[PDB]
Amino acid sequence: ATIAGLRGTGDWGNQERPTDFRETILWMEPNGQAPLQALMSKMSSQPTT
Amino acid sequence: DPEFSWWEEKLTHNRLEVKTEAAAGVTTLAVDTDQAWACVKGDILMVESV
Amino acid sequence: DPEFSWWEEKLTHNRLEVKTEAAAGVTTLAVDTDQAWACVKGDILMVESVGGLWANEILKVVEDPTAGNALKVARGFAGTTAAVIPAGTFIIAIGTSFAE
Amino acid sequence: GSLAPKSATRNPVKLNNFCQIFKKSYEITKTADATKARTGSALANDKKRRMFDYYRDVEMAFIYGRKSETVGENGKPERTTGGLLNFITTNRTQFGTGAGKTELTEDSLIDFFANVFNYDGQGAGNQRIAFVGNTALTKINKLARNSPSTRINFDKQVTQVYGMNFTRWVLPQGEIFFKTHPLFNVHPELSKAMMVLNPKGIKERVLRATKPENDIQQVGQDSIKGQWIGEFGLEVNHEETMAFAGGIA
Amino acid sequence: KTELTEDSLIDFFANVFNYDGQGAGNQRIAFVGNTALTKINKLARNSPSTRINFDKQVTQVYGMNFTRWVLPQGEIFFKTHPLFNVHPELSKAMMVLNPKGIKERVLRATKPENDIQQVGQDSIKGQWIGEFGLEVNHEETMAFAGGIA
Amino acid sequence: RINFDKQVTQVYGMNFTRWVLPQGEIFFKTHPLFNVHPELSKAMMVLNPK
Repeated sequence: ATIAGLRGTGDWGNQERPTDFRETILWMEPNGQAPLQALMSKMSSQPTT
Repeated sequence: DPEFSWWEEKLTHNRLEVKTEAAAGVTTLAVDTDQAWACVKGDILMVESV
Repeated sequence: DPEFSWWEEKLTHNRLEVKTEAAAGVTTLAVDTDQAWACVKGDILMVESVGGLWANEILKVVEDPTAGNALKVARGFAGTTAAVIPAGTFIIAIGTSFAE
Repeated sequence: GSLAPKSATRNPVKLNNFCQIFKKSYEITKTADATKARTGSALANDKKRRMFDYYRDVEMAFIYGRKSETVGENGKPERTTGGLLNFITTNRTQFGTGAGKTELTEDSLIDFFANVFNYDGQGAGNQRIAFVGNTALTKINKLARNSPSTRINFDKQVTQVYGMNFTRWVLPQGEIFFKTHPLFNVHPELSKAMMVLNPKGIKERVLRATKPENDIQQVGQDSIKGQWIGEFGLEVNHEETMAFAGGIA
Repeated sequence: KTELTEDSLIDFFANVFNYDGQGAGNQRIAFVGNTALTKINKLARNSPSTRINFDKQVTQVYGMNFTRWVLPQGEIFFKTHPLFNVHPELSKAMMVLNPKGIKERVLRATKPENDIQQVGQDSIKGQWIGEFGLEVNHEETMAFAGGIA
Repeated sequence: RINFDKQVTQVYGMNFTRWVLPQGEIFFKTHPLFNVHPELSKAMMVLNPK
């Protein structure tokens, strides 16, 4: 309501003004020539009893 | 808005840094703050070397 | 006519040179002749150094110059650290800032 | 036959930047507007110069700006945006001779480039674009040419052409492309700068686009005045994929 | 520690070809970090007899990127491990392997499991569970190195 | 380097008129009035015809 002088972006009350958000998460992932489970990929598999 | 923001997260190793020297027979380790929350019962850890 | 003339002009940076030693906290600087006429209130200036990586002090002009070799600035602008400006240091303009 | 383990979790990190206001104006008396000059219309000539200055200032601000917020002389907030150098903190080095400066060799340059390829991030790939001055590009070409294992081969006679100009550097991790920045070439010290980056990680956030504004002279004054005004800022995503270099290359 | 030169690298590589093993052959697979691969390329390029030949002008491309090393007894193929790249100290490590000599023994495969929360508890819980093992046949046909840098 | 396969044959020397540098290139031509003068022969003027 009453604020000394003209209104600015710092003049709203609590929580009246939200800022701008990018509503997601940017993921950083390891980079390489081989797959992530590189040693797992090369092997063959045999069952055990 | 005159202010904008964004979030980022990184998938990487789980590392902890010791803070005080520990003898060979002490079972409690001091680490940097909030790092101990990452581990739970049953985890296997190994000492790093150059 | 036996005589002929033509005109040329170039567009470049707005670069200034300090002439006197300026300690930190001194808000008035001395430049070369007529070099202060090219800056007005609201200009952002940076202290130069060799190569790139200009992470140096930033100045702001806070008052329109009245002489061609004097400038009134605010030191440590934008959270930088005020530091001693040597005798022959150059200064370059990197933009403009204004309040709402 | 044990039970299930306990759980644990973590949270992301947050980043910020501000918007900045840019203004540039021009003024001329009404008498001078009517006068005829050999060079041409004085009003039209001035606007060209002021546009050049405005664009140059915007570019410099997005390269070397620093983030801050304060209270202006009228009690209202004053904000400045931060450039690439502000966001690039992991990968930045100063080449040269002296304390705190790394000596520039081929191996040092190779080591400098290797760090930007550790994390894939998003859309980064394995290529980068670098902006350099003429001095830096010449130094890089000389480094390639003066290498002990590099030769230039003629058949039976020197003929046709001689010299050097290459713009592509190949590394085991990735690849770099070079272009020259016109604003870097003019300045002596700025010609020794190199800016490697991936375009997918940088965007321009604009609150008010650039706009002309007219008739701002004092009321009752015999003159013409104009202006350009805009408010906008910079966003950089994955700084680990970018680097900034100083010194002769 | 052993000082690293081209001759030291060749001597390290040569020791895995003395025995034929389980039909291993004359080829091996190497998993490295970025730092080790860069050092290997630098060692190859700095040899006194190596030459890079432009015709009349240094004009198009410069640099180095190769992944095969030939020995009088065999050859090695390189490939960078994503996990080694991230860690500062793991990036200077090398693994020489014979893929036909390493197998994974599985008792129970990985399976999602749901509804692990306590009865009458107002939450959701899930987990992953498995049981695996590793078998390596001829350990003298393989090698491990660290701190190549 | 100037290369011969197994033996020098059929030609030798040097004649080229283009210099290439990262910024641009230079083309060389000989001025007849410069050639016939001793001191003027060691002169080079690079110019933009337009």
